[PDB]
Amino acid sequence: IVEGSDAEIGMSPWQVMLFRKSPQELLCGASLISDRWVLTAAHCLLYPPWDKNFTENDLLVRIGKHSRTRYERNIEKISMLEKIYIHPRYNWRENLDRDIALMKLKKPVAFSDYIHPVCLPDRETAASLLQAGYKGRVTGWGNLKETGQPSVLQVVNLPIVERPVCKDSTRIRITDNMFCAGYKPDEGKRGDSCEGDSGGPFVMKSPFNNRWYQMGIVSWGEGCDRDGKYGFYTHVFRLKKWIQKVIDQFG
Amino acid sequence: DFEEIPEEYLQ
Amino acid sequence: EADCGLRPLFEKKSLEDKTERELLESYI
Ligand SMILES: NC(=[NH2+])c1ccc(CNC(=O)[C@@H]2CCCN2C(=O)[C@H](N)Cc2ccccc2)cc1
Ligand code: NA
Ligand code: NA
Repeated sequence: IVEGSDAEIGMSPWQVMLFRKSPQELLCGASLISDRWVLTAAHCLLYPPWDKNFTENDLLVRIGKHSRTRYERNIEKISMLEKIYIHPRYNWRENLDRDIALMKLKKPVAFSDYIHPVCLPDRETAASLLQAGYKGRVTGWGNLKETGQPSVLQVVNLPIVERPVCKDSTRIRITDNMFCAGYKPDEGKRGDSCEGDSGGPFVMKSPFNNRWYQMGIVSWGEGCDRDGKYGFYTHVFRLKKWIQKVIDQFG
Repeated sequence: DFEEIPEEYLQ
Repeated sequence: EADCGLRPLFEKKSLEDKTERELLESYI
C-alpha cells in the first residue's frame, strides 16, 4: 500500500496473508468470508506468463495478523488448504478478466477479536455503493513504493473512479468484471495498492446496516500511485454467482 | 525476513 | 454469515476506527 497508514488492531479482521511454505515468504493478500472459505485473486495462484502455478500443499493461510513478519503467538491462526478453485473463465492470457479464486480450509478457523469474516454484497448494496466518488478501503502488507515493505498491515481509503476515466487511463481492455479506484491528479490526495497487496480486499461500510462489505479484490495496475493511473479491482458482486456455486457444491 | 513459524504447520 | 462484517473491536463495541468517517462522508 502506497501512501497509507498503519492499521489499527482489529481494524480488518477478515484480512488474510497467503504464505509460501518453502521458502517462507508472503505471496498475496486474501480475505476471510466464512469459517472455512478464503477469497483471493486468481493471479496469486495461477499466472503462466511468470511460471506461477501454486498447488494446495505449497501454501498456508495466516489469519488474524497485524505484523508482516513476526509470528504473532496467541493471536494469529495458521491454516492448511483443502482445495483451490479458480474461476473457469479467468483470463490470464490478456487482461486478468475474472481475477478471482476461492480456497477451502482443511479445518474451520475459530473467530476471535482479530479473526472475523467480511460480508459479500447483495445486488442492492452493490448498486448503492459502487458509485464514482464513493470511497472504499484497501489493506495489505505489499510494497510501500513502486520501486520498501511495511512492519505492520497498511490501510488506505480510495474513491471509486468513473468508468470512462478508468478506460482512458490505460491501453489494457477493461471489462464489467473490474472497477478502478484512486485519486485524480488534480485532487491532491494520493494512495494506491501495490505488488504484494494482490488478492486483498477493497471494502466499504454500508451506511444502511453498518456492516463491512467486500466489493473488490486487488487485481492489477501499471506501476503504483502514479499520477493519472488507477488501481483495478475484481468486481466481486459481478462474480458472486460463481462464488455461490462453488460454496454450495463443495461446502 | 520472516520469523519462523511453528513446525506443526509445515508437517 | 449472520454476523459478517461487524468487527469485534469496533462495531460490536460501538467504537469507530480513525478513518471510517471519511468513507461515510463520501456516500452522498
Ligand atoms: N493498484 C496497483 N497499482 C496494483 C498493481 C499491481 C498489482 C498486482 N498485480 C499484478 O502485478 C498483475 C499480475 C499480472 C501483471 N499485473 C499487472 O498489474 C501489470 N502491471 C499489468 C497487467 C498485465 C497483464 C494483465 C493485466 C494487467 C496490484 C495492484
Ligand atoms: Na484506453
Ligand atoms: Na494514481
